[PDB]
Amino acid sequence: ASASAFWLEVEGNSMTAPTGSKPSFPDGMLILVDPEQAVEPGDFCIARLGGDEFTFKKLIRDSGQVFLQPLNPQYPMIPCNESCSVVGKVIASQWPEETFG
Amino acid sequence: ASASAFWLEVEGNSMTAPTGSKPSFPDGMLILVDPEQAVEPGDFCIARLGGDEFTFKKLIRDSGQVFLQPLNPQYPMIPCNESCSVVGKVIASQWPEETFG
Amino acid sequence: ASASAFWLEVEGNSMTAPTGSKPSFPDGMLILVDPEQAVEPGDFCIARLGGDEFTFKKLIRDSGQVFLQPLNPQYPMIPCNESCSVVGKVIASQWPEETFG
Amino acid sequence: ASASAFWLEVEGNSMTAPTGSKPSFPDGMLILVDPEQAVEPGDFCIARLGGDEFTFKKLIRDSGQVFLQPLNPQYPMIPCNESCSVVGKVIASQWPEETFG
Repeated sequence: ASASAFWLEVEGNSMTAPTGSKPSFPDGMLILVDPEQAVEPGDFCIARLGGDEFTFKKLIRDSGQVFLQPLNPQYPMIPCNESCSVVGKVIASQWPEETFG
Repeated sequence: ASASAFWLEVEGNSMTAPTGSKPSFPDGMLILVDPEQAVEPGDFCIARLGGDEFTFKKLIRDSGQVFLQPLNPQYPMIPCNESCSVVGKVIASQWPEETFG
Repeated sequence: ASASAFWLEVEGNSMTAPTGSKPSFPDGMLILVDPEQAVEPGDFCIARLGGDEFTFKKLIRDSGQVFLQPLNPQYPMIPCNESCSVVGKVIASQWPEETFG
Repeated sequence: ASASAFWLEVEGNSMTAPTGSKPSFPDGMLILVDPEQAVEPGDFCIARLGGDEFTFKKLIRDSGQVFLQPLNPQYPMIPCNESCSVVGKVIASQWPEETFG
């Protein structure tokens, strides 16, 4: 983790995998984002979309095209082209301490 | 966390909560178990059953009895009676680093 | 594979995992069943239920109880007690040759 | 299968068909690719794209053009034009033995 890494809290159910699937990042978990670490296909990342909004997804590539893939099958895949940029690689994830008291 | 605390890998879907529920510990996650920390009602824990096997559940009380409750409604709750002992309180949970490449 | 092993064809969608999950055994695949190989928790198997009907599921154990678990979240888990018996361990699975012509 | 044929692991959900469809090649499956067997329309294959990267798709023809079609409707079809070459026909597919413990 570089000096640029920062923690974010997962929002929504787009990265919550179906029961029996892994990994899975339910709403409420914390994820560590590191801007200084490259994101390769298969890695989890934070990406910046058209409206400059941040999104937490898995970066994948198929037939030469890059997409932002959610772990929740009910959510759509997002083409990652010119208007999209990678903010950082997700390198860690844990439940906050408070979860256990 | 005491020096006796140890990490364990979650196996199975018994502690995977319904999408949207908080918290959830899907198969593959790691949990930190501290034998030296008391387990109060509502706390998560590891329990030792009569078959020298273990179970990761939430400890609850009902009708003057102790029960081990799964976060997944499809799994049955078990009475933590005589032949069942608390191993330790779960005090942390995170995805193993290998999860992120 | 012992001399007792035999092939079966997967029927139905109960062992078809959600998109993005693995393993998965869609209707139409072939599975190799070996009666002479023990089935341990976590293994795939063929079990014989009350009406003596065969079922292909994952054998699991939680809190001391055995269950037959389907990979398809929409299907129910089945308690595996006295009336249920393990026929054989599933040791291989492939698409039939005809699938590719 | 010729001596040039080789096994490859399926990566991604692009060839995972909708539940109930036949066939389907979910992430984690192995496919046997034979460079010495011609790929006819309707056959599955491996293709080499302009980015020295590969793609596992079904080869189809349309409007006098060749296309690589994914079994998962959420992934886009790609024209197999000039800069795209067929590597070999997929002639077999199975789960790796490690899948069964």
